[PDB]
Amino acid sequence: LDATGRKLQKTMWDPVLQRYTLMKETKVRGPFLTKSNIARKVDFPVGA
Amino acid sequence: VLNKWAAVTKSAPPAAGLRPLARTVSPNPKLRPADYKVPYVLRTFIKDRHSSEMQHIENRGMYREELAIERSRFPRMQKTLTIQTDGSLNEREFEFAVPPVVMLFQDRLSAHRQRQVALAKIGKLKRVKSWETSVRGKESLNPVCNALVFPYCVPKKMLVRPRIVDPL
Amino acid sequence: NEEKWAQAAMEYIHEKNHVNDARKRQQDVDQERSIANAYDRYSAVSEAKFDERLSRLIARMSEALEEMRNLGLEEALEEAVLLNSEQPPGHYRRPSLTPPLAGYEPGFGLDVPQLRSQQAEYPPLRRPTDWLEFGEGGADDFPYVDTHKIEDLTAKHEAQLEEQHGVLREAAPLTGVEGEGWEAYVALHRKALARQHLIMDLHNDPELRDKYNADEAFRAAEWERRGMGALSIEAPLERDLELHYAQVPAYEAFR
Amino acid sequence: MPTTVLYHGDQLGPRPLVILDHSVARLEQSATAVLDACQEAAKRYEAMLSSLAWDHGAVFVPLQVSIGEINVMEQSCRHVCAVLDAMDVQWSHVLAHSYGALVAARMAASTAYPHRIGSLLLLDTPLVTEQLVRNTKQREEIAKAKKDVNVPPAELSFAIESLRSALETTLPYPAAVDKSLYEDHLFSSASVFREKGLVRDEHRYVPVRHLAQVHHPLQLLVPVKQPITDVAIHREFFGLRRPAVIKTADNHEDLFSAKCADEVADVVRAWMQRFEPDVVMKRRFEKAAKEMVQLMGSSA
Amino acid sequence: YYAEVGQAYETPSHFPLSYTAPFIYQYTAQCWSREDLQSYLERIEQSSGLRTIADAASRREALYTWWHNAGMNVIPLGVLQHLELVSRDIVAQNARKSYRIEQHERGILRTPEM
Amino acid sequence: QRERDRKARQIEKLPRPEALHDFQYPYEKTILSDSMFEYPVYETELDTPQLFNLTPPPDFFIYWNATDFDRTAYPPVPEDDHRVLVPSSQSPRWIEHRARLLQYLRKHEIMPHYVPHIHANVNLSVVFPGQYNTRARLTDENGDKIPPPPAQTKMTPRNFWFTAHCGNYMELTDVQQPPSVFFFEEAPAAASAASDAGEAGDAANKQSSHAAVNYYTFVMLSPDYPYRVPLLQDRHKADRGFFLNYMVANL
Amino acid sequence: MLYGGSRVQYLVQPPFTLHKIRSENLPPPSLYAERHDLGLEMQLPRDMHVYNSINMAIQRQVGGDSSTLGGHADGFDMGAFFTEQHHPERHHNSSLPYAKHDTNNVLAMRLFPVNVGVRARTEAIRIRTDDCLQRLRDADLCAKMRLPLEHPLPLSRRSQYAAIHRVRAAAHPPPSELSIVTRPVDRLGASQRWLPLQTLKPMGHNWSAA
Amino acid sequence: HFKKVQDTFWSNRKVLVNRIKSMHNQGTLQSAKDLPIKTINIKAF
Amino acid sequence: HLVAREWINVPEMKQGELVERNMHFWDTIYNVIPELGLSYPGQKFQWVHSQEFYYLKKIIITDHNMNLLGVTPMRKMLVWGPFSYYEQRLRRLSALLHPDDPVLALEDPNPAMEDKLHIT
Amino acid sequence: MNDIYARRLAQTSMFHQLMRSHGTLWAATQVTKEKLNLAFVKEEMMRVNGRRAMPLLIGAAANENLNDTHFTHLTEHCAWTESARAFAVQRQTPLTQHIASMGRMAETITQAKTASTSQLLFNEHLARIDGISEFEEEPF
Amino acid sequence: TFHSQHRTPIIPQVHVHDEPTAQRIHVGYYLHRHPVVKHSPHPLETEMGYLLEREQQRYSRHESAESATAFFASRGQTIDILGRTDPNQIKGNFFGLELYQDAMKVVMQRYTPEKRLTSADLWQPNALGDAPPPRHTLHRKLDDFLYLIVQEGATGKWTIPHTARKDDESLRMTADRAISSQNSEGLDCYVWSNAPQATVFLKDDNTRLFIYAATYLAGRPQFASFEPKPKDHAWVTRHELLQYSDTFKSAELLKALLDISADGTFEA
Amino acid sequence: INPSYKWLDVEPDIQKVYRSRCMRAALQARGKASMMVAGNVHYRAELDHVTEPHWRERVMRVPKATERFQDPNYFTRGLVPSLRPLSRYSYE
Repeated sequence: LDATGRKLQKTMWDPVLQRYTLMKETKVRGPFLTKSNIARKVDFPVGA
Repeated sequence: VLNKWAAVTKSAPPAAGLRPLARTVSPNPKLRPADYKVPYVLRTFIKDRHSSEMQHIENRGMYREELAIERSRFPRMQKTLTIQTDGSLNEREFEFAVPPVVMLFQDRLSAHRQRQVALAKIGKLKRVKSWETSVRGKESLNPVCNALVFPYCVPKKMLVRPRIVDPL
Repeated sequence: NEEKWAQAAMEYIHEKNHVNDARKRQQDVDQERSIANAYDRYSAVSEAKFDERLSRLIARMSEALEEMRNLGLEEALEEAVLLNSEQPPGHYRRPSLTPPLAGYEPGFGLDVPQLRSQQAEYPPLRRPTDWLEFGEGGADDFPYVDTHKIEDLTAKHEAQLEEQHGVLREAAPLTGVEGEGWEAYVALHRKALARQHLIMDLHNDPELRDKYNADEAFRAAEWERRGMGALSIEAPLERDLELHYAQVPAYEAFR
Repeated sequence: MPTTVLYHGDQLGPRPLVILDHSVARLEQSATAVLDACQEAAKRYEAMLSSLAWDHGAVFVPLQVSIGEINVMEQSCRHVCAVLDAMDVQWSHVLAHSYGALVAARMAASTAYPHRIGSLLLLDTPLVTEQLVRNTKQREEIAKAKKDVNVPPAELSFAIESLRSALETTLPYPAAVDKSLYEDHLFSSASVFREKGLVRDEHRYVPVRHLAQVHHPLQLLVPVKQPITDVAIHREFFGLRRPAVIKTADNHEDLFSAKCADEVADVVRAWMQRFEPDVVMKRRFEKAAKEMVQLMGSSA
Repeated sequence: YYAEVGQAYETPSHFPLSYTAPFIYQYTAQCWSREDLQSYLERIEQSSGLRTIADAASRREALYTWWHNAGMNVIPLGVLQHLELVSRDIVAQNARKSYRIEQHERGILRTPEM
Repeated sequence: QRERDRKARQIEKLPRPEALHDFQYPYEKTILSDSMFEYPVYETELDTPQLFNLTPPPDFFIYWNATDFDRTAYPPVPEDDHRVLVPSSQSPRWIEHRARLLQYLRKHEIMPHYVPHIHANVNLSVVFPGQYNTRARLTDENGDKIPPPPAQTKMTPRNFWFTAHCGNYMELTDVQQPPSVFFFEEAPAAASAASDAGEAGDAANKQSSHAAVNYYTFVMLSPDYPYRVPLLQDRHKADRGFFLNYMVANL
Repeated sequence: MLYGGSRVQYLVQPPFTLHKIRSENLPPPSLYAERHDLGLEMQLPRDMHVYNSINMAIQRQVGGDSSTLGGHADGFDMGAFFTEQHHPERHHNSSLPYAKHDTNNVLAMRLFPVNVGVRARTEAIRIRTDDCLQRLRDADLCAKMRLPLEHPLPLSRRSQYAAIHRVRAAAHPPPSELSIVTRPVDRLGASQRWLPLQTLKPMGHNWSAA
Repeated sequence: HFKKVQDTFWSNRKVLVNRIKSMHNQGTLQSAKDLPIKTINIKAF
Repeated sequence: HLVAREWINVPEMKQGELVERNMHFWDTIYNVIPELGLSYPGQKFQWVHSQEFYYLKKIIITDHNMNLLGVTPMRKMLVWGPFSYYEQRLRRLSALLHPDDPVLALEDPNPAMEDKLHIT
Repeated sequence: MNDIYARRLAQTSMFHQLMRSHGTLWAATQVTKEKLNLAFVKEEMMRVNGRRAMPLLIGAAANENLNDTHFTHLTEHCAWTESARAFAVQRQTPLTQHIASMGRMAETITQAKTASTSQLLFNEHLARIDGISEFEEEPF
Repeated sequence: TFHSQHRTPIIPQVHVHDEPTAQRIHVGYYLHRHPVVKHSPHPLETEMGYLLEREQQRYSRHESAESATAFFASRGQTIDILGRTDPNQIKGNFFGLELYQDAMKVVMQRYTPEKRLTSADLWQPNALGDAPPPRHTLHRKLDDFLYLIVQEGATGKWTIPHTARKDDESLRMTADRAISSQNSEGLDCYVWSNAPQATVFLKDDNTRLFIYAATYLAGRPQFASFEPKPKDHAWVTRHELLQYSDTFKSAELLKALLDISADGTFEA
Repeated sequence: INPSYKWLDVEPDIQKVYRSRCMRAALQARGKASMMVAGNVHYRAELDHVTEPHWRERVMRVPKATERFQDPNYFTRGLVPSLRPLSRYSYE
């Protein structure tokens, strides 16, 4: 039931990274790494 | 479970020492215990889980570097001056938004000074007197005992006498 | 519009186990620890000099009731030992910060007929004796109930407090000072009702009253079968002591 | 118990000021010449008290030294706390200039007499010295380090030598008379610590850990110029309160001059007017008076 | 070795200790000749204050302390903890027999195979 | 009857909205206590159990410097040191120390297997000349070989953790010197009350060793040469003696 | 308390009483408890022959239960068993925490670059381990021969001159024989050329079984 | 999870008293004991 | 684990000139972890000390200290003695790791490209 | 410092409130033969004054029926008139006394909101602080 | 609390009915005055005030919310009758009754609280160091208790107003009239117990006195109307009662008076 | 209690029972074994009753909700080693 207008989210072992990461819900049919899942570049607070 | 010889095997599963499994009641009404009643504890939602899960323990007995003041029970008490009807200035505290000094009517003495003058209507103000109470209405029976001292009563052969009647 | 006021009101009841202050530092949280011990070091001699006075007040009152028994005023005892029920009248005053004023009327004669009203009190006080007078079988000589209505009234509470204290141990547990402050208040009632359950058993039975009063280790055994004991107040080791390194608090130490 | 007192005002009130000074003398001699001895000490206070019109009257108690060893301190307390009984007063604010300070700090510290001292004002008397406190905190750690065995004796030996090579001076005496006593009994450097430097039998004056207990509202008076009793150390021990300074006086013995007799009282009267209940009450209601009227001014 | 097997120790619990030797042996041959036990299971009866199978079951503490301070050179404590394991069985079974005879009067009447 | 009981069964179908004081006690709330969260405090640290049964420092901030490598983290000295006791048969401390020692031996595979019949009689204390050294070396500043410490003359707190106790640990650097043996015995007496001898015992011309048991021989031998093997491996499947370190006789 | 709840005296809690342990009471030092206390890649499956191993239908409820044996005899309560057994969590996961399964070298699954795909990692934690097996065998072979360590320990030297039969314990060489240099090509002083043990390619397998 | 269990009690309560006002109305003499939460005194409603 | 001090000597330029500013690193942690201030009598045995960074379990403070009696075993790791009985369990685990797996991660001043944030 | 007023105003009353109470204790400790000393009266004095109030939402918490006997109103001292925190121990705070009843349904929400206002909880509270309050002569 | 008589009946005392041959027995009442103001706060205790009122604040049930309204305001749900949320103006006109506002604005300009220290307690030494000074002011000291010791015009020594016990009366009834007669029913007294508070056996008159603790409420204690032909009274504290010990009647009675004497201090 | 509810015990030592069975079945061949053994199927009804004679009352006894939740302060004061409030049923 629509207890969640928000799209579901969970913390699950990301077996690739071997790290607990977010899991945003999404339809089960579809390419899971599209050119929309690119993150905009950013300079980290590390480095000179 | 996948072993070493499987056609496909997986990377490192997570050591359980991090992100642990809370042992909490299953939502299934068959897999919850008997005494369990739905927790309608109405509470202001504490956001950060550091201060959330803390509620689920009862550590009022654990040693504390602080002093053992009875905390989180007395809400927040605002002192304000209360000038009693005879000007005797007390000072008491309340939890809601009380103003500073509150003028007071209907005090203890005023009530007593009310009952007297109202008892002055029936004129019985003055007093009822014991030594002058040669009224000797009584009776002695065997299995009888006072009732006002119920926790520390004692049964014996006790004289019975009626109470005083005060019209008010 | 109402259930939204209650929803905000039963928020006010909730008592949460909330953190220590983040601003506390081991430089002051010990200063307040130094103050409190500097206090019970102060108030002790003000309490030691009190309970020593009841050690004297009681000495005079016991030895004055036992003298009334040797002076042959036996029936005077059974009317002097009686509980003085007359409460200190409303004339009796409770002291305040400042003395009464010389001729002061409420607001100097600015009188409000409303705030002078006669109004309620919450909750309605119902007491373990209202099941006797203001209940059925209206006892004509109420404060002189028959003993058998006490052998049953007391037998009602040990069947009621043992049930009140059953739920209040699972449904509302609490530990620490308020805990040992609740058990003591309870165990003092299961004891107080026990000596009541005891005097009756000591009363209606004409056998036991002799062998009971025969020796000491019997009553101290019979009292141990009645659950009545000797409550031992924890002794204050307020002495400045170095606590063993394992007795340190069970949380991360202050800053 | 002496009969000799200088009550300053005409009255004596419920809880007057009990002013102490140095241990006047020993009543091994008659009470008449020691009367003169404490009669000059008042001539330093006879001035200061006059400006401070004290509505409760003001007292002055003389203290004797002991014929023996331990009777120096315990006597004076029971000796003082008696003169509080012969007057029908408990909780008297006290002043102090000399050994008459330690006694208050000996009562206000220990039990069995913590309700006689209500306040405690120090004129120029240091209670502790940086050398005496930075040493005793090691005398507690070495006490363990002498006991525990993991510790390396190269550091242990170094910590002991650095504890005797930097030993404690006697408390600087804020007078001339008990300069004996401050060097005779209270801090007889050949007797107060056995096992030289390592354990100090501070049960005669007071163990310093107990000087880390006295929360009787304490104040220090200080001449603005070169003082005895450095302020830096005392604020650390007795809580972070700045001791009000006598901005006019040069050194001690100049608190009592005419230059300061007003303000050394006009800052002391501010202290008595912190605990007298009728004073704090009038500032209390008259507070709520000026509080409430802010709500009547905002009603429009 | 003694309880899980369930032998019919027909020794009543008041016999001397020297009459639990035929049982203790059958588990300790290859360790002490049978006639050797009757030298250990007699010095126990002579030296210590224990005589009966019921005693060695009620005084296991008092017995050992004797062995520690008096034996310890001859009697191998192997015997003792064996002697303690039978004396806590012969005493047990006699409680199970004496009860089995005391119901058989009250009318419970069970066969040899119970 | 049929519909009332139905309504009575509708009451049980009715919801029970009952606000609670706080969470239900067993299932959601829980009670912490000092027993659950407490650092292990061995009542006696003879076996030096801290060094073996490690327990994580419970706290969050763990202060570890570099200088804490020098320090030899021996346990704190326990007062009423066993080494100075005397082995009488009525001494209350001794009885406690008699079994606690035999307690420790059974724990460490020794008592019933290696040394079958221990007649614990005398209060042996093999003090080692010890310097609380972290490693064998030469004197740092002095540029000298460390003088081998002299034969221990008296028992003392500093010489506590360098004794032979119930399984304790000693850094091999300290044991490199021959050990000093302090043992006290009480078992020899003139008679069962030292009485009716009538100056006998004096007629015994070796009073310190007059009895047939009073010249003592101290043998030290190490069963774990060359490496500590488990009991249950070595107990059965090999027969080899022990590495005899030391043996003084006619003590 | 006799004062009506006004907690003002003895506010400072007295510290609790210590519950001591009797170190003599403890179990003897156990070797098998010395090994598996730490927590590592895995033990063997507890079976060369599959008998005696463990069933996969109970591989979840283990972890320290190699030692022989609830709060009572048992009834399992159908609660915290069926309430912890299949939590709301632990379902629709894919990686259940490391339980007792002899899967890949999880000790080396942690130490390895996540960059490489899977089927090219499980083939590379083995070629790492395959070397860690040779390093271990050589130390056993070199030490038991009293020889200073050598690796790769060439095949003429391996089979230590017919695997000398271990002359028939193990002993260090004297410190004259010790030195940092350990490659035979570097020990004597063949071509000293150096190459890594394996090629790590950040490429991902292109055959997924599903 | 929280918001859904706080609001329900307010609908789950209004389901109780409304239905019990009727289950009192129907003539079913419902004392303060037989019903789920005893502390209610219907005469207050 | 996070091995960090209370005071870190961090350079900084005053009046265009380099001068050392003793940095109070303690205030760096507590801002990062607001969990340490909010102390309740169970938190030192809490599972996850900081639900933000569940990775973090201990913070090894390394500050040279001059007091004789060091820190009590509640807050010091035992670093002396034979930590086992039957075999120093390092040389066992020292068998399993390989001479080609990480032991260091040195930060990078100028990275080759956005990926190489540290060199192993 | 309202408590340090209360505490120092209970001792001067537990002095008197024991004077009227030593008799009825003396009668009871004559047949039980227990010793009537400080070690006995203190135990009595605690069971009457000190009554930790339970959270008022349990139902059995609000139903405390033992510290309002005809006796426990006589030997009880004046502790909970000098500080409301001493009052929030024995009873609950003057408002939480109300909201809790609505919590456990002993009074409808509308019965709470109107009768639980900041004003009524003021004039009503200062009735118990005085003891001038309505009674129910015939309690039902 | 000293609750009002909720429903507790009052069981009176009664004339006895079996003449037990009453003997030499007097009944005195140890009158005293309730403290008029509270215990003078020791400066340590004020330093305890800034402790609790700090801790009891920073560990409030609702920490940040300034009060109940300030909490209730944050939802827009009010508690007060008139439904005001901003708690500053609830402090201005607390009661929704504007006459009260009038009844305030007069007080906050005219009211000046009374002075705790009675000038009767600015005791002066020049009065004399002699036998205790005449202390007749019942307004003497409002912190402590003030007990009544009275000296007879017979022998000058001090005594508690005491009268004999008639045959059929109890000991409360005697003590009840013991004061009302000697004041012509012109006192409002309150005898706490129904039994004595102390007991002293005399050898001079063989007389057995039963002390009784009673609290003066109102009524002028007309002394020359007392029984023991008193010279003058004295309203002294539990403490300075040691001062009359020299002139006091019975050392057997003085300490038997200090021991039932309460105190507002308990520092003795 | 109820012969309908059974557990499956695996006792790990196979020699511990084999080396007794081979005796228990060698003794009872010579007629020297007693039939009152605990392991006897038809005796267990009486076996328990020889040792624990009132075990019916030890499981039938209903516990008052006071003792089932022993004073939580006894847990902080350490008197009771650890409170178990849910383990209430005697499974014997």
